[PDB]
Amino acid sequence: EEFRPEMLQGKKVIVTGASKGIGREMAYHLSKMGAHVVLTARSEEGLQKVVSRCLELGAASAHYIAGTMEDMTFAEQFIVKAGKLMGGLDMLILNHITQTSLSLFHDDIHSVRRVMEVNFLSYVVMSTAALPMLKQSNGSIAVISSLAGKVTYPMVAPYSASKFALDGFFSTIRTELYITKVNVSITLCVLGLIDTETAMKEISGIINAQASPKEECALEIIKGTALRKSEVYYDKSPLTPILLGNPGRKIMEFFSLRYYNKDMF
Amino acid sequence: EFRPEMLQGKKVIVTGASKGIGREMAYHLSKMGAHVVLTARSEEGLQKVVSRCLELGAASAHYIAGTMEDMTFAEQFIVKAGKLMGGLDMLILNHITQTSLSLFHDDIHSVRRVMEVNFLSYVVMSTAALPMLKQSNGSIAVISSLAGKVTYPMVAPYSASKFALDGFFSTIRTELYITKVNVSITLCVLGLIDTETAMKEISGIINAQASPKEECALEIIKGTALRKSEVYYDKSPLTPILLGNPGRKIMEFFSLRYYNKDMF
Ligand SMILES: NC(=O)C1=CN([C@@H]2O[C@H](COP(=O)(O)OP(=O)(O)OC[C@H]3O[C@@H](n4cnc5c(N)ncnc54)[C@H](OP(=O)(O)O)[C@@H]3O)[C@@H](O)[C@H]2O)C=CC1
Ligand SMILES: NC(=O)C1=CN([C@@H]2O[C@H](COP(=O)(O)OP(=O)(O)OC[C@H]3O[C@@H](n4cnc5c(N)ncnc54)[C@H](OP(=O)(O)O)[C@@H]3O)[C@@H](O)[C@H]2O)C=CC1
Ligand SMILES: COc1ccccc1[C@@H]1N(c2cccc(S(C)(=O)=O)c2)C(=O)C1(C)C
Ligand SMILES: COc1ccccc1[C@@H]1N(c2cccc(S(C)(=O)=O)c2)C(=O)C1(C)C
Repeated sequence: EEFRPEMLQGKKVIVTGASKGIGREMAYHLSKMGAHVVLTARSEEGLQKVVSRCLELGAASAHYIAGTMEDMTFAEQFIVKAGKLMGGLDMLILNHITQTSLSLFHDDIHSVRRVMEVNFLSYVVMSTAALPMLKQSNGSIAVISSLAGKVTYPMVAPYSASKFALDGFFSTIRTELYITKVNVSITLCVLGLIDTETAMKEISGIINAQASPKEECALEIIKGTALRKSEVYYDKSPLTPILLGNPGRKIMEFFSLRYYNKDMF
Repeated sequence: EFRPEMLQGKKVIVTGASKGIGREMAYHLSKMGAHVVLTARSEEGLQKVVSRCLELGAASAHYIAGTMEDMTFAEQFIVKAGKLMGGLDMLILNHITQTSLSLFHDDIHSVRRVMEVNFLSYVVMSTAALPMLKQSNGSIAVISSLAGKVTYPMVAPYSASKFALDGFFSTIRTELYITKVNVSITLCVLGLIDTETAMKEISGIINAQASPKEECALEIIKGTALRKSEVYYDKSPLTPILLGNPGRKIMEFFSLRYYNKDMF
């Protein structure tokens, strides 16, 4: 199977954290493809500027709804309004995250809660809210993760916890949808260091690593989701997907389905 | 090579000790002549286990009843327990919310509770306990599952939390290592265990052979004592091979050289 940019033409897409970074790039690529987009972030001004640009680039439609995704009530209402604006939903790109600084974890419990609320819990709310619309259209979900969601790094404990949680939850949901013959895809995008202004500011003085371009990154996510792939990998090193392949877990998960009573599906 | 003499006179906290694996760990530690402090919600349940612990030969045995849904309790529990024993050598994080096998359909409040009891309370307590573990060069046993390293259906919220534990506590281990803190973190990956809860809940759904809960408890204690990074325990002998994941260990080692050494 090969990606064609006509696959997203006319499709109704939602992009979280669309005001800047990879989300903003994803917004532009979808707009060039002639899709319907509803964007979100906290910054009202930031969204307005991106929505304007999306129209110029050639979006079928384009709207913004501003708010914080630490509010679960907002997260649920956002999906419902997004769906009302576009008349349905075809793709859900859960891309947003709460701010995190690189530091050794030290007596930082209220921060951990906040990270789980924004980086993980809201993802569950929005997927749950959006699922009925994605069932109706046989749609997709883009679950944007990290290398730190598969392997561990110092000075990023709460961030990893959340992204690991995303791998646990959405990999399970994916299987359930598959074994129950529900035609909705879930994509876990494992990303290496990307040259977004927030990331580069953060790794400054601490980490000495080469970043990858944010434009090309945004495109691969959109392609990977559109082609209904289980996982997508994006990193500078070509050794990454092989070292993060984990054939044992794949073997484990396949044979494990025989333990179950098929009557449950 | 482990010897049970090690744990004689040691000061161990065991969460979720009123039944299941935690109760069997409370018994084993008692047989080895340890000082235990046990905790669960059920007060009566803890009284029965503490009495049995004293019979079995515990250096001391106490309990503190309460829910780990509450983070205030979780924190105060460690301070109170630490005072009761006058120190802390080993922390066994074991408790979990009741799990039912079901295709995901829970609202956000159900999912939040799971993460608070299964994950968030583990972080609070570990954080709270750490100064004492630093003082005694102690250990932490974080009880995970195969559901924390692999995805099975009908257990989405459960997996989420166990994955979270790995993500979080693996990190803390490395941080403790690069900062030369002699406090060990053992992640115990367990397969199906013959507890009342597990066996009743898989009934009519999963046809699989369980492993004995008494041995399970011991292998957890042996690992944490010996300061292992991970303890694998499952019926199949192909399990620790399959869940080995050498690429991760390679990744994590080499990637330390990205960091500025002056940060530590
Ligand atoms: N860039 C990198 O080095 C890598 C990134 N990734 C992943 O890629 C994704 C995007 O990262 P990146 O683009 O760099 O992050 P950025 O900081 O560049 O952008 C994140 C977006 O999220 C929004 N946001 C921040 N806080 C909230 C919140 N409270 N509620 C709703 N939206 C919020 C921001 O807008 P606003 O502040 O106005 O609300 C912003 O548009 C993340 O999920 C990350 O985990 C993975 C590996 C590495
Ligand atoms: N049994 C199995 O097949 C498997 C078990 N495991 C792991 O082993 C560990 C123990 O499992 P197991 O012994 O079977 O579980 P059990 O249900 O048998 O025991 C759980 C313990 O935690 C306590 N508990 C339950 N809810 C709460 C809560 N809300 N707040 C505080 N305490 C609570 C219970 O006491 P009370 O209700 O009175 O509070 C009980 O003592 C878990 O971490 C589990 O993930 C891993 C793989 C397989
Ligand atoms: C060389 O790779 C790394 C080394 C140490 C730590 C982190 C990273 C990268 N990185 C990352 C870095 C800074 C900010 C953010 S952000 C915008 O999601 O908050 C994410 C990640 O994720 C990684 C793991 C891909
Ligand atoms: C053959 O093993 C399995 C197959 C599919 C799914 C799950 C399991 C087991 N399971 C488990 C099952 C029921 C109750 C609980 S409990 C007491 O922690 O709530 C835990 C686990 O964990 C496993 C993975 C060890």
